[PDB]
Amino acid sequence: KMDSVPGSLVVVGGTYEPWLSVLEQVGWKCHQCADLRKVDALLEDIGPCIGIVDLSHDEFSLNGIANLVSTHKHVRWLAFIREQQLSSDTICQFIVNFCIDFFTAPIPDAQLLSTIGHQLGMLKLEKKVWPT
Repeated sequence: KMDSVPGSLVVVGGTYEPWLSVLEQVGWKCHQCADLRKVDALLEDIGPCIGIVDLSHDEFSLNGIANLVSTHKHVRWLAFIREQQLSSDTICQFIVNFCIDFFTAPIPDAQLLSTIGHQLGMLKLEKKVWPT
């Protein structure tokens, strides 16, 4: 027993990231923004979802992100990063403390879909208890 129909994902992340299209092609509703006040609101009505935080451009104050990710403990957060940032202790600490997985830029479709897809089970238990 497992889940495979794609759901919704919020991408706290500026710049078009190519991987986004591979999810939209397979059925994901891909909410996206670079402004955080809107994602906090959107995430309040969306409820539980997959969240991908783009840290791969010195584009967001990783202060502003982790405040968001902190506020929404029941989103399944994945980190997107450049391979180079695996060398950064600060980045590895954020991922390990606030995300459940990560992936880097050139990645095959099947790996990417499997990494998101593997959160669909959890995403259902999050929803069972969301009326908290």
